Amino acid sequence: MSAEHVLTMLNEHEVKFVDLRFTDTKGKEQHVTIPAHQVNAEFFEEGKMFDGSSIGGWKGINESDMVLMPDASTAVIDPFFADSTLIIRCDILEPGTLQGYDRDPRSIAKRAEDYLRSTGIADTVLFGPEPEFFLFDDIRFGSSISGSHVAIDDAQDIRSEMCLVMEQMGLVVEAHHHEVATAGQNEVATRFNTMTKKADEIQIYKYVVHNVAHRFGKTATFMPKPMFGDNGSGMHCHMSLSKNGVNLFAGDKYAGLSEQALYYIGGVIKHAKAINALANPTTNSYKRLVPGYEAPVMLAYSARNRSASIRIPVVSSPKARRIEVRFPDPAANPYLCFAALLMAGLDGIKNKIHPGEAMDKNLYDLPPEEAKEIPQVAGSLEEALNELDLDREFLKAGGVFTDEAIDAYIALRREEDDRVRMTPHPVEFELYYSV
Amino acid sequence: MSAEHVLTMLNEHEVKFVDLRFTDTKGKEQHVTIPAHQVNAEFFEEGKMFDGSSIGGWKGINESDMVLMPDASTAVIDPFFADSTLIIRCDILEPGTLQGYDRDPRSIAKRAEDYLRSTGIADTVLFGPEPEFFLFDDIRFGSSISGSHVAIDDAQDIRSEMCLVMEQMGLVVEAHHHEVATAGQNEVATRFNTMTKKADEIQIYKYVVHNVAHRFGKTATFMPKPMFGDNGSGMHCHMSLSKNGVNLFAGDKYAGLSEQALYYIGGVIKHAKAINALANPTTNSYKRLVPGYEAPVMLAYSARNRSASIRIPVVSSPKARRIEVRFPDPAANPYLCFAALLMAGLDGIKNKIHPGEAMDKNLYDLPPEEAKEIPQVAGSLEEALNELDLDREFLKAGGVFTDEAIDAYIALRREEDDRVRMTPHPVEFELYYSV
Amino acid sequence: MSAEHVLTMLNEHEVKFVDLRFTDTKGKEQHVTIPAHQVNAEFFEEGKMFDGSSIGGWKGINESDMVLMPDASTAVIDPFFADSTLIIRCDILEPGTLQGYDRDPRSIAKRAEDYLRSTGIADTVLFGPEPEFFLFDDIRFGSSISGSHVAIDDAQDIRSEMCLVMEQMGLVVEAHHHEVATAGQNEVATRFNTMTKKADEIQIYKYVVHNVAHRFGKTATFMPKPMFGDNGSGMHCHMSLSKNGVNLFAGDKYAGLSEQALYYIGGVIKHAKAINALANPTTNSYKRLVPGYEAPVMLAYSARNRSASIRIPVVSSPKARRIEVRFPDPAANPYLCFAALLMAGLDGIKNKIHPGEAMDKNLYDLPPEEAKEIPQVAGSLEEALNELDLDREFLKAGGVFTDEAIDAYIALRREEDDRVRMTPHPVEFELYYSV
Amino acid sequence: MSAEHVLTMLNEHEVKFVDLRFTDTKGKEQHVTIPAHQVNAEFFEEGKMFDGSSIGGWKGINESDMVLMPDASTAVIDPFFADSTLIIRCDILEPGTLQGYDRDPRSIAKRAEDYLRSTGIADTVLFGPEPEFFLFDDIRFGSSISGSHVAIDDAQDIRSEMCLVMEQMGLVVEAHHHEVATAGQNEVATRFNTMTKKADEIQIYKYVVHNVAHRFGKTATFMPKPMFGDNGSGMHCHMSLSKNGVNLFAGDKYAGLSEQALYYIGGVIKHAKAINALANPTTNSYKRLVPGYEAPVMLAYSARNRSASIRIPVVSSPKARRIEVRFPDPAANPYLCFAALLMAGLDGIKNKIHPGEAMDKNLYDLPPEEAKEIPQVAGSLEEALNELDLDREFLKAGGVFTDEAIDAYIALRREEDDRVRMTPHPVEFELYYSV
Ligand code: NI
Ligand code: NI
Ligand code: NI
Ligand code: NI
Ligand code: NI
Ligand code: NI
Repeated sequence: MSAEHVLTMLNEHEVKFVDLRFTDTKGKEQHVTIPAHQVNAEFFEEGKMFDGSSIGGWKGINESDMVLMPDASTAVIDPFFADSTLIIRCDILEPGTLQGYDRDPRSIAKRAEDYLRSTGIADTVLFGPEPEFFLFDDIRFGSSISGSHVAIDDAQDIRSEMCLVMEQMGLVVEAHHHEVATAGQNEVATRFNTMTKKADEIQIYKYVVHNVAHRFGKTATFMPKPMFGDNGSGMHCHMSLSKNGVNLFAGDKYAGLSEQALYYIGGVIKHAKAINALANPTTNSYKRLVPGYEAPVMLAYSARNRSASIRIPVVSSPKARRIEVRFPDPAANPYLCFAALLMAGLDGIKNKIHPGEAMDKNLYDLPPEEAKEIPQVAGSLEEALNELDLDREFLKAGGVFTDEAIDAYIALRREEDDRVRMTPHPVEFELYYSV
Repeated sequence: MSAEHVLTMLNEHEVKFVDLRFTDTKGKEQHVTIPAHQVNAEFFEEGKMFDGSSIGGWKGINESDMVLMPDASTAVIDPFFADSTLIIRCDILEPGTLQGYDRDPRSIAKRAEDYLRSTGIADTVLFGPEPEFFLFDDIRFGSSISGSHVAIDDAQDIRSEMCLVMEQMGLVVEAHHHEVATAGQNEVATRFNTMTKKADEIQIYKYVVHNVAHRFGKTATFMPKPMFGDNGSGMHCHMSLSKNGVNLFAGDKYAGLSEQALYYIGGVIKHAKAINALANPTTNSYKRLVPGYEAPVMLAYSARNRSASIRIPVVSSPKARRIEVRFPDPAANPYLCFAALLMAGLDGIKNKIHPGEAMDKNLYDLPPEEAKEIPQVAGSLEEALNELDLDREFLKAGGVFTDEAIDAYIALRREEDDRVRMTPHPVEFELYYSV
Repeated sequence: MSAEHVLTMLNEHEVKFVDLRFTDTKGKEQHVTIPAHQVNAEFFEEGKMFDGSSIGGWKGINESDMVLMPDASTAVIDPFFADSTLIIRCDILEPGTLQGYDRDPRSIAKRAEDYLRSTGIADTVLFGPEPEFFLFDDIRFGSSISGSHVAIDDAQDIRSEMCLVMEQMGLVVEAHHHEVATAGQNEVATRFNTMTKKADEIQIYKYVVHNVAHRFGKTATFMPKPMFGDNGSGMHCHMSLSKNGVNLFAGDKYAGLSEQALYYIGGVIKHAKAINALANPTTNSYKRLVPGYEAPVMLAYSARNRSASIRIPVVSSPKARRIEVRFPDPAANPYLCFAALLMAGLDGIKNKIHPGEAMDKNLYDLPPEEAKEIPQVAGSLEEALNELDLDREFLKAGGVFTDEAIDAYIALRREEDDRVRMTPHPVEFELYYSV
Repeated sequence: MSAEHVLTMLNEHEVKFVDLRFTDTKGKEQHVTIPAHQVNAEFFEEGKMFDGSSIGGWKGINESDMVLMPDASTAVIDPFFADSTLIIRCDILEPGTLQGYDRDPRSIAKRAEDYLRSTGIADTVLFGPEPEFFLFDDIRFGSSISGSHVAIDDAQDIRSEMCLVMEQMGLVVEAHHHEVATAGQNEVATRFNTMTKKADEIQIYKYVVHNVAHRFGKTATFMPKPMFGDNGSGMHCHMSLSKNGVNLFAGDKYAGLSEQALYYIGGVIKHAKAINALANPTTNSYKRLVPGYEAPVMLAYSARNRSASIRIPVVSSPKARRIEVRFPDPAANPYLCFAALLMAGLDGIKNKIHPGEAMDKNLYDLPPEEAKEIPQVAGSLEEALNELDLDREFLKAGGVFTDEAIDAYIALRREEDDRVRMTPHPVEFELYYSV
């Protein structure tokens, strides 16, 4: 899809505004709105000058402005704006060299895919994530200097009309798994795409979910553990690799899974805590990664066991042979999370890392001399951030991740880890006020 | 009715979503909604992969996913959904063998009917149940750690428009017995069908009742005893057996009832407590099965007496000669309840079990040496569950009920029996607080 | 599809009338309209008494009334009637024995399919015909005692809205081949079905075409040669045979065509003039079966040559391997034409009749010693009728065609052949008035 | 633009039909309409099987069916069809090799552009044509065996709404030159594109013009000389060549025109009669190519003279430096005409053919020894066809034009040349009836 069709869309729909959208390192979606008459054919080869004071690494204290370069293939009319608006996802570029910014998640995902095609291991990667959310009727939260409080108060029309709006915005939905045990938790299934296209689709997914919940007087949250004792929100990711139109993950070994797939799983397992720094970036994210029942915390693979973090779905077709990693949560930044998973898999393929043996029939039942032995995902955000700081190397292959970008990301996550670490919590008043 | 007509219905009505519905062992109705463009001709020969974490036996800790195979003959447009939806009832199948799941109520009902046709006793069975419900204006209930509470606050338009919606959804209604003594209690009469078709119709019946009551700002409940001292909600079941188009229950013996019918009643009477485990599955269900006036608790048959649990209606036609069992309540799972009743009757026919003699003129008036002698239905849910655990055999004939399915059902009922058993109740505060 | 769903359709659509439709031996579609309140559940097991004075064999001078037994699976709402009408196709049955009438085309097609399944050669037969029609702006014709005259005066909306109405009436359309050379001639392609279902679909096809052309102020005709020198209207028929879900026409011989398929072609070739009596039943039909260019008159098969009457389409799938016979015209009676083709093929399979050799590169170019040798289709309606009278045998196998039915059909065709034979024609005034 | 966006367009606009359009060798636009539900993702990688009995070379008497492969980037909603239709231009491919048909104009244009990029002379070619048409109020014509006749009877709303509909269909209009001298003649100016895109735009241009004229009760014709003595309809073509984003036609020689441009003009001049066979394909086309005033018949170039066929527009920008050839008429087939012009220019560039000297100040004033010397365009269709038959070579470079394709084109043009040659014309009755 080119720019000429975008101008044709502008004239066709009588678009008044164009909303240029990009993503922080935090994963939040930033936008600049320009009038539709400011969009010309030349606008797609210079972009728009932008002031980079966005939170995170973009708050670099030496530098000048950045460039918003739109991707014309991502244009879609916004369903929620009263004045007809055309949404375009943009990359952040350095104004001089006109190259992708080092601290841009979308540019990093594009670099990861380019490095994939460069190494010759595969031609493309297919990602299907399963982001789950919570729908609440109401919620009030706050934390002043004299205390804290939170209070959450828990239809088919909302779910169906979410699916309708998602299909308006170019997503191909194919199910909707409302859950009656742990009521409130929903998940819409969508079709697989490549890495950066699927990350853009996740951003659209969250936008639609939030706004449709708003219009029905509800509140949706992609927060990994919004509520005590009830099951948390996860985002399982199915990965496949394709070269010239055939799976590299289809083979003859365990559960019909190929040798390259086994090294992919080995690479994911080895770096899973550095990955956890990016796939599980919040402190809330580790209140659902606690050892127990149905918790994706054991770093091993099994088609049968459902305590293993890496699952191998059984499909009656060799053309659909993928691996599902289950520890990521929907609070991740899709670009950074997906790039981290891809680079871990590529480092596993490159170094012939063997995962080991399938943990078919060994759940959290605490085997006498195996519960401690099996690798686990990070236990807290500090541990994941420290392991990322130590294990930068697999992210730097091919120049996808800069040391400066990783440093800025880690500092930005730490300034929230510390705010959580130093406030006193009401459960500690319940337990330790008298003590 | 085939799949081609279902695709034609999709195109005709401009259906946007398809709602695939199945039933727990608890009897609750579960659903998965898929977009209408995901429904193709091939969809009716592979089904839809489903994650079986539903409550009950389906929470089996070894196993992988199940298959939702729709029954195209059960397709009906949903009247209550804003976005046009097509409801299809589905069976749960094991993905490999592609056979009916052992813990699936609908598959069990189908197996029971198949065993009926296999034994050669009859060709088909006709079930007509009479589920009664309560309409309330409002209700608030709850039970915290510091107490409990319940409060229930008690037109023709609602009843008539229920009947209209039921006839929209393929049900053939033929009466509506609002009751002025014990106000609030309603019942819609519908036409007889075979076992599994009638169970599907009961599920539609409950769905329509609940949602129509919702839209008028009321609350309907199929709970056997929602309110003290007032008469409880029952579900009387008329059974008939037909072979090549003639009743096997029509004859020349008592009240024009045939010998095969008498053995059917004998088999129902013998196993009536194992049946009670399935037809009366709640602890509330035994607050209406208390000995007294108009309580269907005496295990005997009579055309005249109305304290006998098994009634023989008098009909001026040999083509309508049935037996009515009156102890079941609308909280039963229609598939399991109907399969249990059919298998008890078939075991009575197979073993030539004679019921005995009609209790024509012997009510609850406590005869000097007969009140204790006459068999009674179970007195509590624990007694019924224990008798089911001991009397599995009649359910296992022909492989309809698996030991594993019965075990899972009993455990699932016990986890609620125990929750009821260990909470203190406000009437015990009224009676025993000072004591 | 059963009768209960038909009654549900009556109540759902608020149907006022039910139109029971059947087909003459001439192929014309007869109907009886009854009020919708005359349609009850019992109506589908006694039919409707009918006075059989219809033209053709049904005008039997001894006999009493016949029975219209509806096929509930053929119910469809009529798009053209102002008062909502439900169309149901009916069979004609003998009132006493309640068996299919011997002179009923639909009953004959059902008998042919039953004989197919009986012989064990195959399980089902798939027919796809390609009926072509002419759309004219106006036409006036007539023939009095003092002369004769005819005058024919030749958009996308009509074609598209024909396809829309055909898909309303249960047909699956998949193309529309308007033709610019020989303007006026159209053809809608539809999906393959079994014999009698496809014949019912051809009747619906003609009904829709005629009425949609009426509403746009046009005139459509399925007449094999309505206009001089311009190409005539044909109805090519693709046949396939399936047993347990696999083609019997897929193999390894010429053009990937199986041995059973070769005997099918041999049987069609041997009896092609007796077939022509039924597939080409009009005298007009032999003004397009004249030897020349693109005329399907040579009784031979070839994947490449297009002067052969039997074509073998090349398809990049073994699951679609069929034979196309091209001599039939849309004036045929679909039931009788299809039954004749099926029985010729079955007699070829039964007697191991070998077709011979493919005529790949031999068109009408008149080879020195082959133009006379190759078998041809009948040259006139009298020749075809005489060959049918002599070659009854292949039609009588399994009792599908009665001698009495064939005799009545031949007499009914002859009374029109003779009317054409004895009137003087204006071209004979042009040629012979002075002579 | 890809296929996925086309399916999204199908769902978005609620498209009912898809109209697949291709072009004869005569230039006429053929179409096949399929229902929108027949269009799936796989439809864009197999196409649609088509019966190639179209007039011209496609009427090849040996061959089987062809394949319609749609170009998803050419999808546009049809403004004139009542039932929402999506137009897609298709290529004709050989079913086996799945390569472009040799007798397909669009495939030939694609081959010409591919050969352009292959030779390395330039990277792309920009064509801007100026097709002129006549708007008439009414017209009646005919030619029977007893005579002939023609009668033509000659607003801003029509022109403006033509421009509106053209911009609906993706064309970028930028003027509308209604002409008051020679009333009736119109021309819409549009923006330059590459060869095959501009040819598709010419087909859309003609479609819009014809249908908009229809709806206002007018008749538009792109016929080079519809009316006596009044100026004829032409189609001037501006050519430019670009390599890596810069004109090769911009330089320092005559009128700021580069050396490569001069060889391009030389090549066009040398082969201009073989070109005339394709750019001026009708016999009417040579009633406007008669020597005289403002007739583009002198084969020479000049920025000032307007009797030269090749003009060099003066533009105040080196980025817009093109050559305009003025002899082509709108009855040409855009693909074949443009491919012929491009190949003549490429043969001129390849062979260093020098055009000669500019004919700045030498009009048709008949110089004493120059009127005969200067090369002229063909004087009749027979002369142009003969010169094409003799001068095939420049068209065959790179395999763009097959000998078989050229032969079929020439035969197809001759069968119309001969029909014109052998009928007697009313002006010959005016001149020679008494003589
Ligand atoms: Ni998952
Ligand atoms: Ni229906
Ligand atoms: Ni009752
Ligand atoms: Ni054909
Ligand atoms: Ni678009
Ligand atoms: Ni010009």
